Amino acid sequence: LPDSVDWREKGCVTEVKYQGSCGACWAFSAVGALEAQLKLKTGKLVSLSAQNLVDCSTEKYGNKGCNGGFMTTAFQYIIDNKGIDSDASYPYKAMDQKCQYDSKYRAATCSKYTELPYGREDVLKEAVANKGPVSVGVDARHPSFFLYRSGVYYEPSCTQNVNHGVLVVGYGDLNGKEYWLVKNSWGHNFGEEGYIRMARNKGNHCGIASFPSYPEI
Ligand SMILES: CN1CCC(C#N)(NC(=O)[C@H](CC2CCCCC2)NC(=O)N2CCOCC2)CC1
Repeated sequence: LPDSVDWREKGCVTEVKYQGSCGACWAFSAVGALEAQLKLKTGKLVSLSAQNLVDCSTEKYGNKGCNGGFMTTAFQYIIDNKGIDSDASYPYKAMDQKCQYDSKYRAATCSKYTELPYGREDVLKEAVANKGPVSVGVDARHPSFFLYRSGVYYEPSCTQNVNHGVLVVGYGDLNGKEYWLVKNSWGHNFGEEGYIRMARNKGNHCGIASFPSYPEI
């Protein structure tokens, strides 16, 4: 496997989004993963509608809109729905709204999704290198997470009790510290222009490899 990977260099990652006061991290994680696959398949980079997931992938998928959701069930909704609209056609409002999906605005489809084995960072590395960005959950509740600015994030108080859905778009090594390149959805003001490098191969730090999954088209 390559020593390092960064899907941004392959034009497979869209601009960092700002979820605001709506707990839609799961939706942004899911669309980010599908966006890479869409780019890989069609050659076109297109932001997908996180709002579409918030408003439509709901109760039936065990999701709660602005109150939380799952990337895997969001993927299944896209499969069941036979599509997901573009962000431009169905903009993000950081609120729970009535489902307004319209296939006339469909920008991607999903045929299946895969959940990686729990806590295996080597398997996660293989997937990020060979398949594309991977949706994951991390423990982002520690004060240090919000204040991250640079370097490689390592928090002794971190746990494998994850609460925040984000996207791994790469991995590598910085000054002797291996890391996972993570795309957050708290806008460009957070961390390194919206990204955070989180410790890799450090005992599944913050649960980053606890619940990984990626869709396919
Ligand atoms: C509790 N609050 C809700 C929104 C948030 C995001 N944004 N997190 C979530 O949506 C997380 C993401 C999930 C990804 C997969 C591994 C486990 C975590 N989910 C989540 O909080 N719920 C609670 C409601 O029932 C559905 C799941 C931040 C924390």
